[PDB]
Amino acid sequence: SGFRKMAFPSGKVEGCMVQVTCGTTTLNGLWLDDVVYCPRHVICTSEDMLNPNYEDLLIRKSNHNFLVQAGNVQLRVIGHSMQNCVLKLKVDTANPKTPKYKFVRIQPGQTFSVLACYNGSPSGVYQCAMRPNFTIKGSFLNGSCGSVGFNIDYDCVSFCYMHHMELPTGVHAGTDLEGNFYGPFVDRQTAQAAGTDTTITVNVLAWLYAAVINGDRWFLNRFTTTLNDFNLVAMKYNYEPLTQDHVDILGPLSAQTGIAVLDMCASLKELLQNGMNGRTILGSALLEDEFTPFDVVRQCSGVTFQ
Amino acid sequence: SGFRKMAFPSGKVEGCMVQVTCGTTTLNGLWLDDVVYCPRHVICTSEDMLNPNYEDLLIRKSNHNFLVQAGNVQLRVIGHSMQNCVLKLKVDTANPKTPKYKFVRIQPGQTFSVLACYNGSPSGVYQCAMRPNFTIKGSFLNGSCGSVGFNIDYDCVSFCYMHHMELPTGVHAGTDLEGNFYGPFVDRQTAQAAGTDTTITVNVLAWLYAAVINGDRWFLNRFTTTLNDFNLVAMKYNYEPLTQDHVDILGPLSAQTGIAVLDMCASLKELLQNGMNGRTILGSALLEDEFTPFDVVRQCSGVTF
Ligand SMILES: [Cl-]
Ligand code: NA
Repeated sequence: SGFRKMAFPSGKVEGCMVQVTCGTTTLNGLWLDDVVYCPRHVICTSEDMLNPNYEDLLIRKSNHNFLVQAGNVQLRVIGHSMQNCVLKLKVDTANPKTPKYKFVRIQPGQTFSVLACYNGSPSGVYQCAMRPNFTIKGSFLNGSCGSVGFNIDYDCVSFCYMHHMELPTGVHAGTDLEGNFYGPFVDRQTAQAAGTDTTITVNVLAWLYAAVINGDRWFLNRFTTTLNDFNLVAMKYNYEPLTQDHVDILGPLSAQTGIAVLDMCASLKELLQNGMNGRTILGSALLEDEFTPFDVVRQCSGVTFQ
Repeated sequence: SGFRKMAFPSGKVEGCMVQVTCGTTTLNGLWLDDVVYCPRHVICTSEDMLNPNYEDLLIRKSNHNFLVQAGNVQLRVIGHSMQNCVLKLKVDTANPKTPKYKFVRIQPGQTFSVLACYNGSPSGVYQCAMRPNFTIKGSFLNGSCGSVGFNIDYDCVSFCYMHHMELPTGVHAGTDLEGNFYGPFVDRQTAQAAGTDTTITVNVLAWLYAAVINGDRWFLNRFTTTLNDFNLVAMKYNYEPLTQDHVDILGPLSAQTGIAVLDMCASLKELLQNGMNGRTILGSALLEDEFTPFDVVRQCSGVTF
């Protein structure tokens, strides 16, 4: 029993974190096999921030202009290249702590663990979600660039996010490990702003199913809804549309609890209309949207508390 | 910027988790130096659990009755003894991944990271607080016993919790690593229950400071109060008393933000008496009490390990 924002154990990623310095700029890199990945903006200087020409900045660098430090050991850079917004530094040593890993680009609504690091050293681990507006609501200070997000289903680390910058509203933007930004953002200090965010409806429904699994039914009702009527209502509360794909993926939780997906949709409709009337759900007075259906199955019992 | 419920990096502890099996029971153990620590109830049958004599149950076990597995390697047990509610299995090999560590007993209101494990394999990490009623609001399924809680300071892991049981309300009870329970709980199947809990006032104040640091200021006001007056309000709302030591500990946050502690207490008083009026603080509609002052300073300043 219980239900917490649960991250993956971070050790497999901790063993890959290094410090990368170019000029006066230091940030974090990810050392996998004989390659260190980091944000390409490590090669910018103060004037370069608004309209950097990264190709022109990079051609002026030699391998020895990049200082890579793994704990107390300096790694020797023997090649470099840029892929989209990431720099790849080839080093002369394969990381002996490289886990089984892959790179995955995620979709809005997906969650992942973040290992926030400074100067190549881990500070802490927490769970995030890719928001519908392609930002994440992280906790990042100056020097956290190059920190990564990941999942570890089944002993293989899937790296899905590298941190690049903070937007004016205090939320965060970054890339996949191929260097492609999530959302419309660019690694320039020109004015950029997150779009209006919305609530991840499929995740709220998953969390309501988690609440039922853990023993609470107070928010259910005798009603149902069509999918289209549900979406017409939910969008009036700035909820994302629920698709048939979302209905399908909720099937297993629906089967475990005996509550049809569209019947849970009717419960959510009523919660948006009424509030909680001084109650909580899984320790929250708000509707939580950063647990996916997969996360709920990962964390909750397979036996409903009836 | 941003403020998240953040756990310590768990790598130093992951390398210490093993699987312990005795009879039909499998749970988790902590392998440090040449000793594996786990809950003593591993030796019980369900019949024994009704009313166990652990002294007598342990004399009848041999070393080979304990099957200890570190990944895919069996560790050979060469001795066994009990310390309070923890079993100590001496093994023939010192864990080469043993970090610098200490065993510490924490106080209610203090927070720590839990590494939830099953079959000796780390599964997840989250942050908890020792509640005033000496339970923790964990997330644990069958097989999680022996999972541990810890804090880190630079390179030293301070182990403070080992998981033993779930109570009927779905909260959790366990021991320090010397086998002393937190709270009035016992490792037997008898009627047990969480007591009425209270809210950790000093932590709520810390989180209000975190909110101010992150730009959430709507709850600030021109008023102040006294410790005596505020504590009469705390008692009414089932909040823990605020002591002068708590005020002293929050001093750094008061200086940084320009809001004295008793000034923030006036804000908390108003929130208790009036609610949030539909607003939120750091994305919460409840007053969060599982961040300590240290946690706020650490996260807002970027300390590493
Ligand atoms: Cl995805
Ligand atoms: Na005030």
